[PDB]
Amino acid sequence: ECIENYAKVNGIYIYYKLCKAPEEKAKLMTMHGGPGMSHDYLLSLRDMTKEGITVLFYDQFGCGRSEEPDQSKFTIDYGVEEAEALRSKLFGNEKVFLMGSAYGGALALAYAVKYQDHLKGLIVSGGLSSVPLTVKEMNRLIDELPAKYRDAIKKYGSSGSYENPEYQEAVNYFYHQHLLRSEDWPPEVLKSLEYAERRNVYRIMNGPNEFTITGTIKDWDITDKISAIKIPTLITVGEYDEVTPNVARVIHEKIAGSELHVFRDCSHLTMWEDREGYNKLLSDFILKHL
Amino acid sequence: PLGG
Ligand code: PRO
Repeated sequence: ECIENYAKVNGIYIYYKLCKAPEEKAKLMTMHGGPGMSHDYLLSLRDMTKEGITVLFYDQFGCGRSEEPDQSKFTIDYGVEEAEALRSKLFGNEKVFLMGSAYGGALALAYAVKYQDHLKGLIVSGGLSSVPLTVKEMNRLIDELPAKYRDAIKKYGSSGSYENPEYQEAVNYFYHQHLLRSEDWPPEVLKSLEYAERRNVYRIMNGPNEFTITGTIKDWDITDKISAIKIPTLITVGEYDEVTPNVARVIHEKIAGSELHVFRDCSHLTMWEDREGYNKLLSDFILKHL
Repeated sequence: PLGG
């Protein structure tokens, strides 16, 4: 029974869901990736209110239930302000934690650099700082994939036949390899991704999909600015995550006091797979740093 | 993103 209210911010409206943890111990703000996705796939974090960890959720500009701003502010440097415009409006000046998944992590970082003065901790779940790099690394992945698909992707990809059947064939199978491990996609996620393939964001600011990043984010690469981040931090990732662990390192590398912890036998939506123990680590990370 |  989380208060799913709405909030007008920067000319446009935004939806936000937070299940106020019984005994307020820490306020963790969530940051979904994509872009163009939604928070619906990060709901599993509910197991965190138990630890008296309050958890807020929110669909970024034009994402999910929230509305899109002028197409002019279709960037990451924008999403940032939002998070703040929102946060501030939510609890004025208070010690808050952040958790960006994938893109949201990148964002999370991006935000972390400027409005760092408003942070207690920063949890990243398979995030990134240099889009180009992430991409470069995915190819490798694709390459490793079995000829049949490794060949379909490059083929139809190098032509725009993204709709092509043989293409999707790889895609789904691929997703069941770097996005979601040994299993069946849960509701929370579905609706999320479904959103992306319906909103105007993931279409313009991202690209046809995850490994076909053609949107307004391929240039982005603030790997150097992250160095500036000095507040405590946490980074996670899977052995076979679409955003390969090799990316995570860098971050962990450019930022001290970080304790990169790769999840064994886990993919991207780690917060679901070994979710059972996933939360812990985060909570463990939070609590302690108080 | 896709699915089944
Ligand atoms: O961040 C995301 O969710 C997608 C997949 C990696 C690049 N963009």
